[PDB]
Order: sequence, then C-alpha cells, then structure tokens
Amino acid sequence: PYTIELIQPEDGEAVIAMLKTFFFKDEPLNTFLDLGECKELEKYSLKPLPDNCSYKAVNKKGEIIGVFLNGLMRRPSPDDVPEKAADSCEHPKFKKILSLMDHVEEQFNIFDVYPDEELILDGKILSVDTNYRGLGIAGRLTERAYEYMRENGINVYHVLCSSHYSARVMEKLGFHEVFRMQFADYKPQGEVVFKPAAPHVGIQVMAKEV
Ligand SMILES: CC(C)(COP(=O)(O)OP(=O)(O)OC[C@H]1O[C@@H](n2cnc3c(N)ncnc32)[C@H](O)[C@@H]1OP(=O)(O)O)[C@@H](O)C(=O)NCCC(=O)NCCS
Ligand SMILES: CC(=O)NCCc1ccc(O)c(O)c1
Repeated sequence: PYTIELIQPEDGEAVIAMLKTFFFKDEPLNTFLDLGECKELEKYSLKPLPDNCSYKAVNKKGEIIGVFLNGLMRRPSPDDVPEKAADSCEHPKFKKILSLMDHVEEQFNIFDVYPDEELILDGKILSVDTNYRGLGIAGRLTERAYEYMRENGINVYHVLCSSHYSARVMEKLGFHEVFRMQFADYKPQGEVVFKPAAPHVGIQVMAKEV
C-alpha cells in the first residue's frame, strides 16, 4: 500500500537520500562507472523539482520508495545558443554521463519530432527501491504525470532511458522509441567509453503522446 504524491521543496533531502541509496548505485551507467559521491548529480536531481511535476511513491510508514523527477523542456529559441552540460561539471565520472547526454542532444532533437510543440515534459530521474520493484510503481509514477500534462495542455512526454531494460518498462507503459544509440557505437574520441553488460545495449530515447 503506497501513495503517489507531488514532491515538495521540503522533500529535497529525503529525495536525495533515497537516490543515493538506489539510483546513484544502481542505474546502469552509474554502477558501471562507480559514481560514488557526486554532488553534481544531487544538483542535477534537485533542479527540476520547482517545476512542480515530480512525483514520489511513499509507503505506509511515510518512506519514499520511488521517484520520477520531471521537468518542463522548451523548444530552443530561434536565437538559441546551445550549451554543453558537460562543460560545467568538475566530477570526472559524471562528466562522462553528461557528455553522453550532450552527444545524444547533438545527434537528436526531440523538438524536430514534434514541430508544433513548444513545451514537452522531460522525465529526468526514475528510481524505485529494490524491495518494491516489479509492482508497477514506475508505471504509477509515470501515469501521475499524465494528469499534469492534461491540466497544462502538454502532449508529449520524453524520457531518455539508459538501458534497454528500462526502455522496455516505458514500452509497457505505451512509450515508443524515437532515437537509439548503442554503447558500442558511442566513441566520442574514437574509443568506447561505456561497456556495461550486453543486455543493456545502449540508450533509447522514449516518447509518448498523451
Ligand atoms: C527501472 C525501474 C525504475 C523500474 O521500476 P519498477 O517499479 O520495478 O517497474 P516495474 O514494476 O514495471 O518492473 C519492471 C520489470 O522489472 C522486472 N522485475 C520483476 N520483479 C522485480 C524485482 N523484484 N526487482 C527488479 N526487477 C523486477 C520485471 O521484468 C518487470 O517487468 P514486468 O512486471 O512487466 O514483467 C527500476 O528497475 C529501477 O529503479 N532501476 C534502476 C535505476 C534505473 O535504471 N532507472 C531508469 C533509468 S532510465
Ligand atoms: C529517466 C531516467 O532516470 N534516465 C536516467 C538518465 C541518467 C541520469 C543521471 C545519471 O547519472 C545517469 O547515469 C543516467
């Protein structure tokens, strides 16, 4: 028995404590790199919260057992100056992750897929406590966002998935792939950076039109 609730500003520390226990250690790229202490990822995770569309799953004792942190993304302005997230990151391991994200955005712009959309919901951080996995919590977190989308006239939910394993979860929820890149093909300086286990395959950007 659990609730799905809007994450409030007072929840920041608890959200970070939960992510440090799970996501920081068990998201596939983080585990592959052994991310360790990473204040930059704490900062990254806290950033979308004031957009008021991030959700927590909370058990009957009041403990956070899952989160889906979402932020609004806006179509780049006609005079946009594209910036690399990796350029402002001092943590070498997290820099590799941000560089991968920058590379994906350089190759694929979600706003090209949906020329009429000005605002798209971006699912940034999805994590569920191990003891509560396989119960559909990811789905219930995701579907709470549909409510926000309806309330605000947002049609598209965009979610970068870091493994085929998590892309499959989004597929079950009615998302479809819009871009993919194998880890074996990600060679920004001529060499492979990420070599996690074979079943992960690579990143898949997933989207749903709600
Ligand atoms: C991805 C993640 C959020 C899924 O959350 P979830 O609430 O367990 O999602 P689901 O209940 O839909 O379970 C997904 C699948 O995990 C498998 N599963 C079943 N029981 C499980 C358990 N005890 N533990 C782990 N996985 C289990 C099943 O294949 C299940 O699919 P199915 O129920 O449709 O057969 C979770 O695995 C997680 O936190 N992973 C690590 C962080 C991460 O990679 N986040 C996503 C980055 S894009
Ligand atoms: C929807 C989601 O949780 N995508 C994960 C993307 C991501 C974010 C932060 C990381 O440190 C990382 O390795 C991967």
